[PDB]
Amino acid sequence: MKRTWQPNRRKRAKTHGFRARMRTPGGRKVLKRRRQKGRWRLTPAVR
Amino acid sequence: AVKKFKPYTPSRRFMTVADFSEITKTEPEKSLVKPLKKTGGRNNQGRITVRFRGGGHKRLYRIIDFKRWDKVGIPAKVAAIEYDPNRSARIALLHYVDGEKRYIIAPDGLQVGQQVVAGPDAPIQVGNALPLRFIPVGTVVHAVELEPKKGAKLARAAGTSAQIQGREGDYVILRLPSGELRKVHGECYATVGAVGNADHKNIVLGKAGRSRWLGRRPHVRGAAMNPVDHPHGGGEGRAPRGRPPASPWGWQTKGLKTRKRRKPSSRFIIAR
RNA sequence: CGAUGUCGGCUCGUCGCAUCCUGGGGCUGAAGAAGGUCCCAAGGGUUGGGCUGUUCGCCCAUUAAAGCGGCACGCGAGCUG
RNA sequence: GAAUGCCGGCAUGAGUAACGAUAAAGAGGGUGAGAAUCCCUCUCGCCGUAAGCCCAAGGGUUCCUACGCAAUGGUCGUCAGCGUAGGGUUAGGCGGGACCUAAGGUGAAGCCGAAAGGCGUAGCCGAAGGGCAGCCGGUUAAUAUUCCGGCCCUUCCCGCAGGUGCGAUGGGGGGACGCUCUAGGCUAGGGGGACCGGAGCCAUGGACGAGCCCGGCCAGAAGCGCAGGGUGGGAGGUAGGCAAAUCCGCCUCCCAACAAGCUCUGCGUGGUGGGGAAGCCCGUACGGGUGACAACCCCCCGAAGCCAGGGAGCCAAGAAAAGCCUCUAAGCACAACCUGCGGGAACCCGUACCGCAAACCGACACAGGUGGGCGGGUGCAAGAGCACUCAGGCGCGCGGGAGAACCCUCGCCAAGGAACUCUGCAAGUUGGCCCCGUAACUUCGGGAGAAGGGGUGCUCCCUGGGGUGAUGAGCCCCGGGGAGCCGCAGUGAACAGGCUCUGGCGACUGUUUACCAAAAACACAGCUCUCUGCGAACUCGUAAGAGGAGGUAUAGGGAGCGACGCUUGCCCGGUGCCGGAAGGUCAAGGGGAGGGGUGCAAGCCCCGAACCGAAGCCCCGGUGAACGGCGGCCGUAACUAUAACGGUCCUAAGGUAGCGAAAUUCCUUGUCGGGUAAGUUCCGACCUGCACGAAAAGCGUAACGACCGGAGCGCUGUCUCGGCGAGGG
RNA sequence: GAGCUAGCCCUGGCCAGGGUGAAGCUGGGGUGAGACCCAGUGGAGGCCCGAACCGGUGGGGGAUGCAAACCCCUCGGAUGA
RNA sequence: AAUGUUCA
RNA sequence: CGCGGGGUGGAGCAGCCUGGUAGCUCGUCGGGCUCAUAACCCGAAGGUCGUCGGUUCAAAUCCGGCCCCCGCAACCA
RNA sequence: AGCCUACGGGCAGGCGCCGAGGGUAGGGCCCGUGACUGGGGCGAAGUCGUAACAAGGUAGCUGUACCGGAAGGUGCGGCUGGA
Ligand SMILES: [Mg+2]
Ligand SMILES: [Mg+2]
Ligand SMILES: [Mg+2]
Ligand SMILES: [Mg+2]
Ligand SMILES: [Mg+2]
Ligand SMILES: [Mg+2]
Ligand SMILES: [Mg+2]
Ligand SMILES: [Mg+2]
Ligand SMILES: [Mg+2]
Ligand SMILES: [Mg+2]
Ligand SMILES: [Mg+2]
Ligand SMILES: [Mg+2]
Ligand SMILES: [Mg+2]
Ligand SMILES: [Mg+2]
Ligand SMILES: [Mg+2]
Ligand SMILES: [Mg+2]
Ligand SMILES: [Mg+2]
Ligand SMILES: [Mg+2]
Ligand SMILES: [Mg+2]
Ligand SMILES: [Mg+2]
Ligand SMILES: [Mg+2]
Ligand SMILES: [Mg+2]
Ligand SMILES: [Mg+2]
Ligand SMILES: [Mg+2]
Ligand SMILES: [Mg+2]
Ligand SMILES: [Mg+2]
Ligand SMILES: [Mg+2]
Ligand SMILES: [Mg+2]
Ligand SMILES: [Mg+2]
Ligand SMILES: [Mg+2]
Ligand SMILES: [Mg+2]
Ligand SMILES: [Mg+2]
Ligand SMILES: [Mg+2]
Ligand SMILES: [Mg+2]
Ligand SMILES: [Mg+2]
Ligand SMILES: [Mg+2]
Ligand SMILES: [Mg+2]
Ligand SMILES: [Mg+2]
Ligand SMILES: [Mg+2]
Ligand SMILES: [Mg+2]
Ligand SMILES: [Mg+2]
Ligand SMILES: [Mg+2]
Ligand SMILES: [Mg+2]
Ligand SMILES: [Mg+2]
Ligand SMILES: [Mg+2]
Ligand SMILES: [Mg+2]
Ligand SMILES: [Mg+2]
Ligand SMILES: [Mg+2]
Ligand SMILES: [Mg+2]
Ligand SMILES: [Mg+2]
Ligand SMILES: [Mg+2]
Ligand SMILES: [Mg+2]
Ligand SMILES: [Mg+2]
Ligand SMILES: [Mg+2]
Ligand SMILES: [Mg+2]
Ligand SMILES: [Mg+2]
Ligand SMILES: [Mg+2]
Ligand SMILES: [Mg+2]
Ligand SMILES: [Mg+2]
Ligand SMILES: [Mg+2]
Ligand SMILES: [Mg+2]
Ligand SMILES: [Mg+2]
Ligand SMILES: [Mg+2]
Ligand SMILES: [Mg+2]
Ligand SMILES: [Mg+2]
Ligand SMILES: [Mg+2]
Ligand SMILES: [Mg+2]
Ligand SMILES: [Mg+2]
Ligand SMILES: [Mg+2]
Ligand SMILES: [Mg+2]
Ligand SMILES: [Mg+2]
Ligand SMILES: [Mg+2]
Ligand SMILES: [Mg+2]
Ligand SMILES: [Mg+2]
Ligand SMILES: [Mg+2]
Ligand SMILES: [Mg+2]
Ligand SMILES: [Mg+2]
Ligand SMILES: [Mg+2]
Ligand SMILES: [Mg+2]
Ligand SMILES: [Mg+2]
Ligand SMILES: [Mg+2]
Ligand SMILES: [Mg+2]
Ligand SMILES: [Mg+2]
Ligand SMILES: [Mg+2]
Ligand SMILES: [Mg+2]
Ligand SMILES: [Mg+2]
Ligand SMILES: [Mg+2]
Ligand SMILES: [Mg+2]
Ligand SMILES: [Mg+2]
Ligand SMILES: [Mg+2]
Ligand SMILES: [Mg+2]
Ligand SMILES: [Mg+2]
Ligand SMILES: [Mg+2]
Ligand SMILES: [Mg+2]
Ligand SMILES: [Mg+2]
Ligand SMILES: [Mg+2]
Ligand SMILES: [Mg+2]
Ligand SMILES: [Mg+2]
Ligand SMILES: [Mg+2]
Ligand SMILES: [Mg+2]
Ligand SMILES: [Mg+2]
Ligand SMILES: [Mg+2]
Ligand SMILES: [Mg+2]
Ligand SMILES: [Mg+2]
Ligand SMILES: [Mg+2]
Ligand SMILES: [Mg+2]
Ligand SMILES: [Mg+2]
Ligand SMILES: [Mg+2]
Ligand SMILES: [Mg+2]
Ligand SMILES: [Mg+2]
Ligand SMILES: [Mg+2]
Ligand SMILES: [Mg+2]
Ligand SMILES: [Mg+2]
Ligand SMILES: [Mg+2]
Ligand SMILES: [Mg+2]
Ligand SMILES: [Mg+2]
Ligand SMILES: [Mg+2]
Ligand SMILES: [Mg+2]
Ligand SMILES: [Mg+2]
Ligand SMILES: [Mg+2]
Ligand SMILES: [Mg+2]
Ligand SMILES: [Mg+2]
Ligand SMILES: [Mg+2]
Ligand SMILES: [Mg+2]
Ligand SMILES: [Mg+2]
Ligand SMILES: [Mg+2]
Ligand SMILES: [Mg+2]
Ligand SMILES: [Mg+2]
Ligand SMILES: [Mg+2]
Ligand SMILES: [Mg+2]
Ligand SMILES: [Mg+2]
Ligand SMILES: [Mg+2]
Ligand SMILES: [Mg+2]
Ligand SMILES: [Mg+2]
Ligand SMILES: [Mg+2]
Ligand SMILES: [Mg+2]
Ligand SMILES: [Mg+2]
Ligand SMILES: [Mg+2]
Ligand SMILES: [Mg+2]
Ligand SMILES: [Mg+2]
Ligand SMILES: [Mg+2]
Ligand SMILES: [Mg+2]
Ligand SMILES: [Mg+2]
Ligand SMILES: [Mg+2]
Ligand SMILES: [Mg+2]
Ligand SMILES: [Mg+2]
Ligand SMILES: [Mg+2]
Ligand SMILES: [Mg+2]
Ligand SMILES: [Mg+2]
Ligand SMILES: [Mg+2]
Ligand SMILES: [Mg+2]
Ligand SMILES: [Mg+2]
Ligand SMILES: [Mg+2]
Ligand SMILES: [Mg+2]
Ligand SMILES: [Mg+2]
Ligand SMILES: [Mg+2]
Ligand SMILES: [Mg+2]
Ligand SMILES: [Mg+2]
Ligand SMILES: [Mg+2]
Ligand SMILES: [Mg+2]
Ligand SMILES: [Mg+2]
Ligand SMILES: [Mg+2]
Ligand SMILES: [Mg+2]
Ligand SMILES: [Mg+2]
Ligand SMILES: [Mg+2]
Ligand SMILES: [Mg+2]
Ligand SMILES: [Mg+2]
Ligand SMILES: [Mg+2]
Ligand SMILES: [Mg+2]
Ligand SMILES: [Mg+2]
Ligand SMILES: [Mg+2]
Ligand SMILES: [Mg+2]
Ligand SMILES: [Mg+2]
Ligand SMILES: [Mg+2]
Ligand SMILES: [Mg+2]
Ligand SMILES: [Mg+2]
Ligand SMILES: [Mg+2]
Ligand SMILES: [Mg+2]
Ligand SMILES: [Mg+2]
Ligand SMILES: [Mg+2]
Ligand SMILES: [Mg+2]
Ligand SMILES: [Mg+2]
Ligand SMILES: [Mg+2]
Ligand SMILES: [Mg+2]
Ligand SMILES: [Mg+2]
Ligand SMILES: [Mg+2]
Ligand SMILES: [Mg+2]
Ligand SMILES: [Mg+2]
Ligand SMILES: [Mg+2]
Ligand SMILES: [Mg+2]
Ligand SMILES: [Mg+2]
Ligand SMILES: [Mg+2]
Ligand SMILES: [Mg+2]
Repeated sequence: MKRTWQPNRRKRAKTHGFRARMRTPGGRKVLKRRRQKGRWRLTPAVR
Repeated sequence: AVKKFKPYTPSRRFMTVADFSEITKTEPEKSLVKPLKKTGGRNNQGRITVRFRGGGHKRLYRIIDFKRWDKVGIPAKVAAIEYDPNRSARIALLHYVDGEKRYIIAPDGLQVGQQVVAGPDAPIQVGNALPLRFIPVGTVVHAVELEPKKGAKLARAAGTSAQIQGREGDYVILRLPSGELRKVHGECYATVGAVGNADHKNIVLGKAGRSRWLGRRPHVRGAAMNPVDHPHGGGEGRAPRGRPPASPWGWQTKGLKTRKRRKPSSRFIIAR
């Protein structure tokens, strides 16, 4: 049957995008922690 | 002239449609100052406030002239009787000799091709608007303003009408449709006569589909829920509420009054 | 109780005798037939339906008889639910 | 040495289950060290409203080509969607952005909030919606509406040429809109043809014949022609369109009332451009050549598509902004705007490939899921159904054997037909079309496809309507009548109701427990109660604010009951709610009688009784479609039996109507009657209701139901009671 | 975290083919005028049968499966909530 | 402020 | 078996809690009113308090044991 | 495929329509019977009450509506078969 993952470039870039993270303090702290940890991809890769 | 249907299928022998004879050949609306984009919505910024709202047919908000003091002393000619899906009563298209085109809540008996005016003189005839202090006592009136210079806000539903009982200084006593005696300022305008479309009370929806068309969602009873969802909910098969009937928020719904006691408008009300 | 699946039905049986029938026998208030009771004997057999989930049970038509009970109230790593 | 401990490795089951749909394979040749599995050829099987093509999402090198097989491929593999390397995606006209606004997001002004932050008219962003100028062919191994060929367009900028007061994010129009049913003409698509064009064919008994087979188009500016959409035209006055207008709107006259005329589409025709089967010959992994000077014509059907903003009916009353036209103001009339012609300028992103699937989502080459467009032919009434089959694509990535049990799927069966079983669960009967013919009951619509029947193929002859055709031949739909032929059987295969009688519950169509419950549960129209005067009541939020609602008692929130017919009784003692400016009580507070601690003292510091003190509770009343409740013990009638009647205790009142062994009855398989040979079930009554009962509604009710119970008929492998056969293991 | 699911908002799309013949219209009949009755026309409805489509009634198979919800037969709706 | 068994 | 309420004149109820005296209504008997009955009026009788005991000076009354009656409860698998 | 006495004929025979009757299915009328139930008529001395006839002790009657063991009572309207 229909599964939970239904890709959507638009939704993925708008819900987990870099600008969305900077818009809220929660997303800002998310980026802060990822930077501290040394992640190579601070935001999901969207092409 | 309420329209009835034959029982060729269920939910039709009882279905009722209002008589559309009063609606002249003016099915399409008007413009330049007329229906605007009506934002249909069941909730505020976020969660739902008024439960069981949604669906319904798309509509265009017909802007009506509730403050008819803008064209005092200027006559008008009733050119049409249109349908307003946003109101229970019928609307009327007016063509002022001055040049504007505004809609007035079409009162009862108002026919096409009749002169109407609003203001101090404004002879007493169906459709005319006058201050309450000028209308004779004992005449039916509608579209009454609560406070002066605030637009029509009282007795404007289908078939509703108010009556003038007497005067008192700068205020006049009005018998609202609910039987409540209210003191309204004398400068508040009001269109004389009833509202019309009295058959709106005799209409029968017939089936649930007609209610969905109007935007009314299926209302769920509290007894058919769970204690987490409603106070009456829970219990085994068909609990008899086991407590004084109350709303989903706790407050009782059988005779419990909720009008703010310390209200400045209390000294203006005389009846229920 | 870091699990022994608990009623009834279907399939498959197998065993006990304090035996329903068939075999033998003794009394009888056993003239004969048909019976009653008791003793020895299980080798074999012990029907099909209506009702009820039924076990049980009550009826219908029979039968030589339409027996009782044990095997985790036999049997769900065999089935039914 | 143990903790169903942790990490890793290797054992067992074991050469066992499985190798992922029962759509299907066989043979010859070639390459290769190694071929059931790669390539070619022939035969055969499968899909074909797809298992065939074209887009969108998603995927990101998977596309093409060369060289390879250690691993991935459920086996092999020379093969690949795999490795190594190289190549490949071309746009002013397609889609998106230098255009527009919607939900919504954001957000100057402004409001709110301990901080973070929340709201918020204007504006901005925001897309399968609006607007906007490209059709047809050729080429690569891989790109094309992008490159090329033909024909046709759109923006700007600079010039000339002719006209007009030009001229704004400003005013007006317009853009601009629902559902259902349809008209006239077209086109897409398809069928036929004695006409035309063709390489070829006489097979096997017959056929040189209007013989067989294949093909007989596409696009195309202006100019035409045919449909069709829009549109009244002048003269005055005008206070309104938030400044002004010749524009719009509102009045008053004169002509149209019409598509007559203006433009605007669609379609045929058109200068011309392109394409052109079957067969055969070739060398491919495939396309090329010839067939060809190809011919490129006539009928018929005909769209859900176009003219489109068409028309008609209806109620639930059906986006915005920009583009576009027009009008005028600032400013400027050396400017500027409209038209024609020249020259010039025209960016950024995507374009390969899979794309109902092996390349997306499911850890997998997973029988699952995935939006839009085309989706041919024949026959069955119709059709996107069914059977077969064009184009096109596959035989599903382990096979070869054998012919046991047993299992899945499937077929048939003597005689009996439910005796099986919890229940005819399952399977079987019936089954499409046409014509007869249809009951109780009913809300007059239904029940009704009731039930139960007859016809159904082919040939010949006669005959009636249409439509395209000129009032005709044909071609295409509809019919009617009479003769006859065959077979066991004529919707001869595939798709295709078993039926009736009677109850329980629910009015009905609907909805829900994704992943065990589809119901008598929920919802529903409708009834009632209650609240709510508009800054409404209620709801979300600390607030601002928003919903209610740009609604106003015929409206809105809450609650119960759930169509409809007939009804819905008694109790306000208790609880709730409602109404009571009296009275009792009632905290802070006022208030100080009186008292205390220190000072030599004025003083300062403490307690502190009377009395006045709201809400609330007490108190007094109302209110049951508010929460709730609605008796017991005795005796009695001239056969018994029972009790219309009476006595007494208690309550606030002591269940009426209507139902009743019921979805409710323990005793209970209550007792009678019916269906049966026999009936703890079912149906009708009795009433002794453990423990029905009136809106947690009562008693009924046509129709409805994949609900639940009982019965009968037809039919059958459910059974007596098994047996044989088919395919997949 | 509403790329599953529930509800709502904006904007688009889809629903083959058959029947039943409501209202309304036109004519005729009727009356003093009506109601109303016949035809013909007309195509309404949470109407009927049945595909796409949306489900998931009963049975069987599947149970370390094709699948952590499937497959076959059968079944409901299919212009509307 | 109730009532008066049956036949004559 | 369990929990708690009742057995009182002929019928229905109190009186028990805090022991000393048994009352209310109907009914029965006698007498009145009537022509006669009912109704009504005037008087009176009528009770081992379910039983067996023991606490007290003394039991309807307080405590045990049995005989009846009324109601409640008897569940989980 | 037969027989015939005169044969482009007859008979026997074959096929067809109709056809009494049988069967299947479904309606209509009537008759008998049915647990139970409704009211009715009749039946020397059963129970409860007083409805009516005298202003029957509330004038009576009536159509209707509701309630009540029962006659009946009450409401609305009507009658004189009453004052
Ligand atoms: Mg505008
Ligand atoms: Mg918002
Ligand atoms: Mg938000
Ligand atoms: Mg409800
Ligand atoms: Mg519930
Ligand atoms: Mg919750
Ligand atoms: Mg919640
Ligand atoms: Mg609660
Ligand atoms: Mg629950
Ligand atoms: Mg209950
Ligand atoms: Mg409750
Ligand atoms: Mg255990
Ligand atoms: Mg163990
Ligand atoms: Mg023995
Ligand atoms: Mg013997
Ligand atoms: Mg013997
Ligand atoms: Mg003998
Ligand atoms: Mg003997
Ligand atoms: Mg047992
Ligand atoms: Mg045994
Ligand atoms: Mg035992
Ligand atoms: Mg056992
Ligand atoms: Mg089992
Ligand atoms: Mg078992
Ligand atoms: Mg075992
Ligand atoms: Mg069970
Ligand atoms: Mg089951
Ligand atoms: Mg140890
Ligand atoms: Mg260890
Ligand atoms: Mg283990
Ligand atoms: Mg273990
Ligand atoms: Mg091993
Ligand atoms: Mg082996
Ligand atoms: Mg093994
Ligand atoms: Mg084996
Ligand atoms: Mg194997
Ligand atoms: Mg395979
Ligand atoms: Mg070789
Ligand atoms: Mg896209
Ligand atoms: Mg893409
Ligand atoms: Mg790669
Ligand atoms: Mg490839
Ligand atoms: Mg290669
Ligand atoms: Mg390999
Ligand atoms: Mg290598
Ligand atoms: Mg391999
Ligand atoms: Mg694999
Ligand atoms: Mg090689
Ligand atoms: Mg490769
Ligand atoms: Mg630019
Ligand atoms: Mg844009
Ligand atoms: Mg703009
Ligand atoms: Mg914008
Ligand atoms: Mg906006
Ligand atoms: Mg701040
Ligand atoms: Mg904001
Ligand atoms: Mg905004
Ligand atoms: Mg933009
Ligand atoms: Mg766009
Ligand atoms: Mg677009
Ligand atoms: Mg474009
Ligand atoms: Mg390609
Ligand atoms: Mg091309
Ligand atoms: Mg070109
Ligand atoms: Mg101009
Ligand atoms: Mg302009
Ligand atoms: Mg054509
Ligand atoms: Mg042709
Ligand atoms: Mg030829
Ligand atoms: Mg020959
Ligand atoms: Mg063409
Ligand atoms: Mg004009
Ligand atoms: Mg102006
Ligand atoms: Mg015209
Ligand atoms: Mg052409
Ligand atoms: Mg042209
Ligand atoms: Mg060629
Ligand atoms: Mg070729
Ligand atoms: Mg139209
Ligand atoms: Mg607009
Ligand atoms: Mg704008
Ligand atoms: Mg224009
Ligand atoms: Mg640029
Ligand atoms: Mg391309
Ligand atoms: Mg492509
Ligand atoms: Mg598709
Ligand atoms: Mg797949
Ligand atoms: Mg995959
Ligand atoms: Mg992948
Ligand atoms: Mg993959
Ligand atoms: Mg595969
Ligand atoms: Mg499927
Ligand atoms: Mg799909
Ligand atoms: Mg088609
Ligand atoms: Mg086809
Ligand atoms: Mg045929
Ligand atoms: Mg056809
Ligand atoms: Mg057909
Ligand atoms: Mg199509
Ligand atoms: Mg098919
Ligand atoms: Mg092929
Ligand atoms: Mg048989
Ligand atoms: Mg047979
Ligand atoms: Mg039979
Ligand atoms: Mg049976
Ligand atoms: Mg039976
Ligand atoms: Mg049996
Ligand atoms: Mg049974
Ligand atoms: Mg049954
Ligand atoms: Mg069945
Ligand atoms: Mg058949
Ligand atoms: Mg029926
Ligand atoms: Mg019926
Ligand atoms: Mg009918
Ligand atoms: Mg039939
Ligand atoms: Mg034939
Ligand atoms: Mg034609
Ligand atoms: Mg013609
Ligand atoms: Mg025949
Ligand atoms: Mg069939
Ligand atoms: Mg039934
Ligand atoms: Mg029952
Ligand atoms: Mg239902
Ligand atoms: Mg009902
Ligand atoms: Mg349903
Ligand atoms: Mg479930
Ligand atoms: Mg669950
Ligand atoms: Mg289910
Ligand atoms: Mg269901
Ligand atoms: Mg109702
Ligand atoms: Mg909120
Ligand atoms: Mg709040
Ligand atoms: Mg608001
Ligand atoms: Mg609003
Ligand atoms: Mg309301
Ligand atoms: Mg309401
Ligand atoms: Mg209910
Ligand atoms: Mg009825
Ligand atoms: Mg009641
Ligand atoms: Mg009360
Ligand atoms: Mg009260
Ligand atoms: Mg009270
Ligand atoms: Mg109060
Ligand atoms: Mg004080
Ligand atoms: Mg003080
Ligand atoms: Mg007070
Ligand atoms: Mg007696
Ligand atoms: Mg009594
Ligand atoms: Mg009562
Ligand atoms: Mg009973
Ligand atoms: Mg009960
Ligand atoms: Mg019987
Ligand atoms: Mg019986
Ligand atoms: Mg019964
Ligand atoms: Mg009840
Ligand atoms: Mg109730
Ligand atoms: Mg009910
Ligand atoms: Mg009932
Ligand atoms: Mg019924
Ligand atoms: Mg159902
Ligand atoms: Mg039924
Ligand atoms: Mg069998
Ligand atoms: Mg076999
Ligand atoms: Mg086999
Ligand atoms: Mg969603
Ligand atoms: Mg969504
Ligand atoms: Mg249709
Ligand atoms: Mg008609
Ligand atoms: Mg229709
Ligand atoms: Mg329907
Ligand atoms: Mg249906
Ligand atoms: Mg259907
Ligand atoms: Mg389609
Ligand atoms: Mg789906
Ligand atoms: Mg569902
Ligand atoms: Mg299923
Ligand atoms: Mg079920
Ligand atoms: Mg299953
Ligand atoms: Mg299994
Ligand atoms: Mg059906
Ligand atoms: Mg249907
Ligand atoms: Mg008497
Ligand atoms: Mg007592
Ligand atoms: Mg006592
Ligand atoms: Mg006496
Ligand atoms: Mg338990
Ligand atoms: Mg428990
Ligand atoms: Mg002759
Ligand atoms: Mg009397
Ligand atoms: Mg009297
Ligand atoms: Mg009287
Ligand atoms: Mg009374
Ligand atoms: Mg009277």
